[PDB]
Amino acid sequence: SHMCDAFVGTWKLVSSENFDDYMKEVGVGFATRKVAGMAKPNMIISVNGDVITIKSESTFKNTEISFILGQEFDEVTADDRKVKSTITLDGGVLVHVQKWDGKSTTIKRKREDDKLVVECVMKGVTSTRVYERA
Ligand SMILES: Clc1ccc2nc(N3CCCCC3)c(-c3nnn[nH]3)c(-c3ccccc3)c2c1
Repeated sequence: SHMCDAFVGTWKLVSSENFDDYMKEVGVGFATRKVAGMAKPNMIISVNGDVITIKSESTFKNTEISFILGQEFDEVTADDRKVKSTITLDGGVLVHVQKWDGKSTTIKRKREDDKLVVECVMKGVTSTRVYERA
């Protein structure tokens, strides 16, 4: 009931920092990094009962995940990794862990002022992506 109210909406990328390095750390190859790094995706978040859906729509790739908090699921990432993901709420932050091939990355989505701030970490490399209402 009302868990993710402040996340619901259509969010357009307005700034990105260190995403190319993050992608390199994750194992994305050169051509994909270049093309993905140009894109300005829309992240569309909705809730129906306990089910949260997060879609990303872009010129490069479109992605979609639906999930229940705390319940592991299969995910195909934009770079075509086949991962096992779990998303929880921790102190009002959506925390998304992706596991594949013995590796792990954590993605946090936070509401800060009128923005949605997304921090992606792979080992020592952190990237920040800022999205505003579309
Ligand atoms: Cl190659 C590659 C590798 C990993 C990626 N992870 C992303 N996420 C950042 C937002 C939180 C979830 C993770 C995103 C993304 N999704 N929505 N906005 N950026 C992309 C991506 C998708 C479409 C167009 C450009 C970039 C992406 C691309």
